[PDB]
Amino acid sequence: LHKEPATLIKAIDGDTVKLMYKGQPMTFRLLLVDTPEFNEKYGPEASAFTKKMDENAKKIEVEFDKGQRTDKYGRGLAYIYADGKMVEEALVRQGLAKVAYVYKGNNTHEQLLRKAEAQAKKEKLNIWS
Ligand SMILES: Cc1cn([C@H]2C[C@H](OP(=O)(O)O)[C@@H](COP(=O)(O)O)O2)c(=O)[nH]c1=O
Ligand SMILES: [Ca+2]
Repeated sequence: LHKEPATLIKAIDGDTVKLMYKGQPMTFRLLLVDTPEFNEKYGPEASAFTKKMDENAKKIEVEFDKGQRTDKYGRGLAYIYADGKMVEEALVRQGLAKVAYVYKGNNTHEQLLRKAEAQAKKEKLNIWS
C-alpha cells in the first residue's frame, strides 16, 4: 500500500472528512474504525480530535487498501495520514474510536489498530471509561 496526496477541504466528523483527491472533492470514510455519531457520547470529542489532527497537518495522505475503494454511499474508503500519522491509530489509541468494519479485502492495518485499542482499553480512556 502507498500513500497518495490529498488536501483537506473540510472536517465532517470523527471518521469522515472531505478531501480533495486527484483534483476532485470526495467524502472519505476512515477504514477499520467507528467513531460515535456527533450526538452520541464522545462524538463531539471524536469530531474535535480528527478536525484538529487534520487541520493542523501540513500534509494529508490517503492510503487505499487492497479491496473496495468506495462504499455503497460513494464515500472513498482509505486510511488517512496527517503528517505521516494514521488518524485511525490516533483516535483508537485515545479511546475515541473502536476498531470496526473489518472486511476481508480491506484489513491490512487491523492488528496495529487492535494493538492501539488494547492500550486505550487498559488505560480506560474515553470510550473505555
Ligand atoms: C467503514 C466502512 C463502512 N461501510 C458502510 C457499512 C455501513 O452500512 P450501513 O449504513 O448500511 O450501516 C456504514 C457504516 O458507516 P458509518 O459508521 O459512517 O455510518 O458504512 C462499508 O461499506 N465499508 C467500510 O469499510
Ligand atoms: Ca460512525
